[PDB]
Amino acid sequence: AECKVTVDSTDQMSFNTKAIEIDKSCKTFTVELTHSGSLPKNVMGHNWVLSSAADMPGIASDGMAAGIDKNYLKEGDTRVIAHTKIIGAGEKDSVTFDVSKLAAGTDYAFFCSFPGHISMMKGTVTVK
Ligand SMILES: [Cu+2]
Repeated sequence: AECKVTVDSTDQMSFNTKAIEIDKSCKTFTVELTHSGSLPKNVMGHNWVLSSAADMPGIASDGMAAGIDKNYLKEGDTRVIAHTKIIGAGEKDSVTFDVSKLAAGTDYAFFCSFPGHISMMKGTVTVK
């Protein structure tokens, strides 16, 4: 529970947290994403994507065009540090990543890249 967090995403297009803090001693960290509700992934699907705050607009605009089978992220996009797949209600997915990819000086963010969700579904990730 030091190096893992669970974030829920809902039928009301929200994540249940706005800020995730990763302790510096973790070597790898896991984010587990759940989706309470009843709506299918092509109506209200959600993923969790991590990048520098500066790259977030570019990933989201390109991802919307990639389609649901590419999890609304451009294939092999080098700006994405880590991501889950798009999940619908009653499903779940995790992603584990190397904490030393998060370097000193830069500001990081998480968001959902499903079309239209980023206005409400985003926040900050800080290593502490
Ligand atoms: Cu979403």
